[PDB]
Amino acid sequence: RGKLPPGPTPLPLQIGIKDISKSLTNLSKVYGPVFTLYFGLKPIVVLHGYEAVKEALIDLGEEFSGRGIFPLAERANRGFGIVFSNGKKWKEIRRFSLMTLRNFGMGKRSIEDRVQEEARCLVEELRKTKASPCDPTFILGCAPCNVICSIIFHKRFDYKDQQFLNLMEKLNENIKILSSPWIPIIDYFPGTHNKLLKNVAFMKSYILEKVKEHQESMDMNNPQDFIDCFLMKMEKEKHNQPSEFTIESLENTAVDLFGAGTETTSTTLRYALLLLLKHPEVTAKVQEEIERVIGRNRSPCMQDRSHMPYTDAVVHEVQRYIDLLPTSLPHAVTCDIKFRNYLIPKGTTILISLTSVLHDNKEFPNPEMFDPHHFLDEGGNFKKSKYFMPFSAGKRICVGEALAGMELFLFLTSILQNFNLKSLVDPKNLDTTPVVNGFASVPPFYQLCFIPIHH
Ligand code: HEM
Ligand SMILES: C[C@H](C(=O)O)c1ccc(-c2ccccc2)c(F)c1
Repeated sequence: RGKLPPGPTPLPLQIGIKDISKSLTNLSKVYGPVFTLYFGLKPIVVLHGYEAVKEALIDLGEEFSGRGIFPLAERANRGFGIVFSNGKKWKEIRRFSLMTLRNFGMGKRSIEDRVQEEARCLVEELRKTKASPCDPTFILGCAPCNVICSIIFHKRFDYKDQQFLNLMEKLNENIKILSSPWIPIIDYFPGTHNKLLKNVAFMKSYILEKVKEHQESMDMNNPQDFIDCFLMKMEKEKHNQPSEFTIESLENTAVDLFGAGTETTSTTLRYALLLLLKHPEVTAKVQEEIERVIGRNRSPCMQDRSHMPYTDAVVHEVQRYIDLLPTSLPHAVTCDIKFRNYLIPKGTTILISLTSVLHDNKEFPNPEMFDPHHFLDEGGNFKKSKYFMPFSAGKRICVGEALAGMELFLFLTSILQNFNLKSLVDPKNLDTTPVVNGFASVPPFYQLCFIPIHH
């Protein structure tokens, strides 16, 4: 009936995602690019190497577009948003969300507009540290969060506003819980499964409040944010019950956007500054390029990227090098499907090795080294690659891809346009080793001084 790929016999201190990825790569050398692992009677089919990831996620896109159940089901019922939903519900909600994020049905103000404003605020906030040692963790967190608040409720907060601090506190808690290391089984239980449930309840409740206020002034000719756009969809979906668009669904999708769009961006920003401190020659050329293409008066805009190949290679290289989500989020096949000499049954969990693609040693010689030239051709031009999959690939590719690319490019250039980065430790001694984490490559702690730029 099914015939899964071969693998090690069943069941294969604190172990992180990077350790797991390393294990998966070692296993691919034994069993090949496609293999099965079992954790109990639970089989997980692993895809390793670009060719197998492409053939599955891209060439059989639909069949591999399902979401893998995960280490639990969340009776909070997370399955009504985008991240953990499946089927028809996922299909319509993901589509709606993609298009709204691409400026459709959200008013005339652009997404870039919002990101440029936050960029300006991020710079002002960084000026407030008065060039004294700073751990940028918090400030780099507020920026991405505020862009999602602006897109979802049409509101951005001061980084000192309690409401805003509360949302981030809850998000950080859930993220730290969901990404705890393993030791067989996850590692969290103490008093946690309930904090996850409660914090989510709190967040949904906070959003529902905003939803209630939007319903008061809802106007079919004036949506200006994600909530208006969603409420206008429900409107058009009435007389066609049961719709996938409901208040429960709007709040869960809103919660997904916050969770998926805050920490990933924030961690990549923090990792980028750390790689910039570590490689002062790279930073200097980014600053040179910023200086000659944009100058220091006007704010950076997305059109500048095509004229700044070194900086574009640097942003790509940060994402490629750090391998933020080594195994993406788990997938599942949507029906029984023949894949090479195998027969995978509907619902089988599929684990993708993004590390195996981002760190392919033939596409990116010396893949373990940080090097902007992994994205530069032999003439120094920007070189795009089919192996650049930090956002994954296929039908489940990060719905926030465009938004995240804008945040990384605009925030990084804004920061480098206004400040020189000064590391306390001598770069040569600066340790860039990732801290153990269950789902993500996270950078170690560091501080730096944001010194108003000078020459
Ligand atoms: C540097 C930043 C980011 C990176 C590297 C990143 C990466 C990813 C990856 C690897 C996935 C899993 C894809 C899969 O299942 O195969 C994903 C999912 C997703 N991301 Fe992002 N992401 C980032 C930021 C964003 C932003 C800014 C948003 C907000 C709009 C966002 C929203 C989501 C959502 C909602 C999902 C789930 C999509 C689905 O299941 O269909 N992400 N992201
Ligand atoms: C807050 C919410 C939750 O279910 O707890 C939630 C929402 C989205 C993410 C998420 C994180 C990184 C990539 C894709 C999704 C997440 F880790 C947590």
